Amino acid sequence: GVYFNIDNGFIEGVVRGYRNGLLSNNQYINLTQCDTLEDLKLQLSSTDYGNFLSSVSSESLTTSLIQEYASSKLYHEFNYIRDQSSGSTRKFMDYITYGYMIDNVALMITGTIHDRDKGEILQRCHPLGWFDTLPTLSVATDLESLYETVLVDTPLAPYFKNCFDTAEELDDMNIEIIRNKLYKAYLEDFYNFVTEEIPEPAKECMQTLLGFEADRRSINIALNSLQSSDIDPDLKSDLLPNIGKLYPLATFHLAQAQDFEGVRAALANVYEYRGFLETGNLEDHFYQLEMELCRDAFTQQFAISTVWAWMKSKEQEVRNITWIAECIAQNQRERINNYISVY
Amino acid sequence: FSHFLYYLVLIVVIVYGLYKLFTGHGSDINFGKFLLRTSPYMWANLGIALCVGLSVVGAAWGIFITGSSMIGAGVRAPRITTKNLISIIFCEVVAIYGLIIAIVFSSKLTVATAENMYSKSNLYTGYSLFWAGITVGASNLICGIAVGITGATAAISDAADSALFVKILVIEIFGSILGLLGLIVGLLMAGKASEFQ
Amino acid sequence: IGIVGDAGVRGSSQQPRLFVGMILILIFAEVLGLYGLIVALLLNSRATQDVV
Amino acid sequence: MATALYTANDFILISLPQNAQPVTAPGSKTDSWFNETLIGGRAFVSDFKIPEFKIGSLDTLIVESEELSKVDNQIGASIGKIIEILQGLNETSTNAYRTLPINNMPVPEYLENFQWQTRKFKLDKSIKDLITLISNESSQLDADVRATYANYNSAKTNLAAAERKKTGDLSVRSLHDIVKPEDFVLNSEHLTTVLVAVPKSLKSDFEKSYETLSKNVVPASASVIAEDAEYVLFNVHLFKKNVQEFTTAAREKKFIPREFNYSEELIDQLKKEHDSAASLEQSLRVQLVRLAKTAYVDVFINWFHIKALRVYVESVLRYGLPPHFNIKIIAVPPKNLSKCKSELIDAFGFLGGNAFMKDKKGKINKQDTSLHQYASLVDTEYEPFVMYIINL
Repeated sequence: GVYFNIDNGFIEGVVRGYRNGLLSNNQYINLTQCDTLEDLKLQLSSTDYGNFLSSVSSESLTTSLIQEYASSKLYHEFNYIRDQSSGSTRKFMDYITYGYMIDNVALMITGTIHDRDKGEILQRCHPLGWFDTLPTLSVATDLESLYETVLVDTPLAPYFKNCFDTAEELDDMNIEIIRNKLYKAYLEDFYNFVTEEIPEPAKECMQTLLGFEADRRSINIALNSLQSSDIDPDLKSDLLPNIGKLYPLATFHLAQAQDFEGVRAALANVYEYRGFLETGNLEDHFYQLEMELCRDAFTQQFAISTVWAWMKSKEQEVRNITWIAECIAQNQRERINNYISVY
Repeated sequence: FSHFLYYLVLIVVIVYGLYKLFTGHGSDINFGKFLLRTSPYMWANLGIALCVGLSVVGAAWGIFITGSSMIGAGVRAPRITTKNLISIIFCEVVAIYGLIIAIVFSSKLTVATAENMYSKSNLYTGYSLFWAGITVGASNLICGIAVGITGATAAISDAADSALFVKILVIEIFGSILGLLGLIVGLLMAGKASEFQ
Repeated sequence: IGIVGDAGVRGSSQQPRLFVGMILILIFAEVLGLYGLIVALLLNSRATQDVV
Repeated sequence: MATALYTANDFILISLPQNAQPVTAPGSKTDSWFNETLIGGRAFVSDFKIPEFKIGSLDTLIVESEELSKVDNQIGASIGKIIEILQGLNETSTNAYRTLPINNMPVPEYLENFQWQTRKFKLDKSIKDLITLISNESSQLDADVRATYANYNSAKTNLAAAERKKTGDLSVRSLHDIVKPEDFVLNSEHLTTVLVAVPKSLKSDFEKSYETLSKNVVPASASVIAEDAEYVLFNVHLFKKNVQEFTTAAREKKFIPREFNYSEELIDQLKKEHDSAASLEQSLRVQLVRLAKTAYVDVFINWFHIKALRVYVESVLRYGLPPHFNIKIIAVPPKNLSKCKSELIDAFGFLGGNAFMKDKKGKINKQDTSLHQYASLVDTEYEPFVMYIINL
């Protein structure tokens, strides 16, 4: 914390200011009391969202347009913080967007197998994961002619190290394999970047926030492989990241997990993930643990992990606002308090 | 490459010391005669200059630490940008400490006669001004950096809630004890030192 | 020579015309050592010239 | 060269006007030039001339070109898939099917006797139905190869499964290789048989404990009916009520029960399953090699016809007159492709027109860039005279 504020003095204090706009529990209870999407817009206008839906005017206001604009201002705030970044900070900001570039690659090359139009499969793409040759993934079908033509000049190029193209072009079954393997190599590279060049207070609390991403992705790969996959464990172990808290003993048992109990008995030996697969919504368990790991990353001051802990908390805020606005527009209020608020 | 030079200088010092010691000439590496024969004005002027230099490099250090985060934290909450300037002030007073000690030390800096030049008192008041400039400049350096860090945390906790600045100003008070204690110790060290005579 | 040769043989398989450019840059890179050879020969020709 | 390996005869198909002259050697005829001048005199030039068919109109001429380009690709896709399969199996040379004899005649010689071959195709059929006909034959032959290959993989799966039952490892292994009436009970009102798969270490422990492990167990029923290499397989005779209690008590000990129970119809049906899988795969494999060579010779003849037709048709469109066009196919020796392509470009390119003429000479076979590779289809560059490069 003695050399932090040279290049990161202005960057943190604005992100710390962006943290104070996170909605508290009372500001969520005041949103669950709304009756109309217009009342929810006017309730959000008193927060730090104020007049972000001003160009809508009560007629074209749907529950997806709120999720569009509330996330769009997240993305513009992220771009403003990234434009003032330099050196290792700017590289850290780029490494965050690489994981959205991977999702936009895997969403762009499924819109060409199904022959859906290129102008409408790109408005569903993520704005932070934009690289200049992203629309040109609609030129080929197989993996080799999409790597060697488009994805060499991208920063996703070192991540195609284990994607074995056996000259089968593309179905929907192997694009998910390529997606999981790119995200695996990306989690490896970004963990080594955090361990290598990020300073020490923003190292230990970022290795945990990133090992949680690896553990959640390992459990989701090892649990989605039951229903819509029939694969060997030696080919399944190339999809599980090896940086996390869960790797050396438990991802082996998640690799040969043929049943739901093969996952549950594997996650019963790890201490902080046991009980996730017993009761309740599992996705809510992962989002709650994500927010509890992002809350105590703001409590360490001179850290660049506050950017990660801010944007994941602000994404959870946009998800909670989207869930509430979905509840108060479809007139279902049995689970309106299913939001996640640690702030 | 810097570790290679740190090892090379260490190897050259060990080889030179063992060569000088094995050949029965080990008392030629004589630090006491080095202290007796170097000019006391070197130690005195070097102590004064490092006092006022290292107070300022701690004051200016703390000023940017709690200035850049004050301006970053003031974007959403601009009602801190004048009240919280006392965190600039607390890390700025460690420079006026070093200044008013450097001038008091430079008052003890006259022309000594060459017949009594390496005397007991003239060499004493070179040693005393040297280490009493070091112990003030380094203490104000460390105090300025500590007050800058505890003011950078205060500038963001002020923009979070207004009632937190009063609670975290106390940490800046306990951090600014240190420069005043260095101010005291550097005046006690050169308290009995006379002028150069 | 190592940097130019690596960058030239990794790109000379893609473009066959880049070989006569790689040879031309490596000539300028090898004349850098030929200059040190000339300086060393002219020094060593005067190492024992008028020596007592 | 060294940016591409060739070790089999390569072909370039040209068609030129019969009034043409090369400007790389003025004072020569095109035919005389191919033999003497072209790549150090080592070019083998073969006949490839075909006559006039029946052309609908000028209007129709346009529609025909478009189709020809498309059908040529499609046949090319098929012939590549047949070759890839024959090669893949390694029961026929991998080192041929680039200069492997068609109609048991060497490939540059086959083209030399190629003047418009007849199998079902005549010069008194219309050009639109020859484009259609040919493509239908090629697609049928390939779809056949794809189905039999599809069947051959479903057969491989079945042979592995069946084999595993016949001797593998106990986690799916079902027994029918032991058929003894002394190791199993049948025609029994009180008794049944439960097979227990036991780790080799633990064999001693199993032998001691089983009788007392569940109640009401036939004693001196332990026999090693089968053994693998990791597990030992035991037969135990016991009460039908008591089978539940044994499976459960056994798992706690670290024994793995294999649920099997003796019936004649299961044993017979496991042996048949293994037998039919073997027979199906073996028939499929011979059928697959025989079919692929026969289909390959027919598609080769079909493909070259579209290339002959096409080059003639494209000449007729671009040049008009003369009504008969001078078509030759040149068999190029390995590694002299680069030199060949250049000499023809220099010599004949002028006839197509100066606008048509672009320099992007050279060839990249690696995926580092996609420039330097001629084809009239792309706007990036164009061929400057009717020239197709054929790479088998």
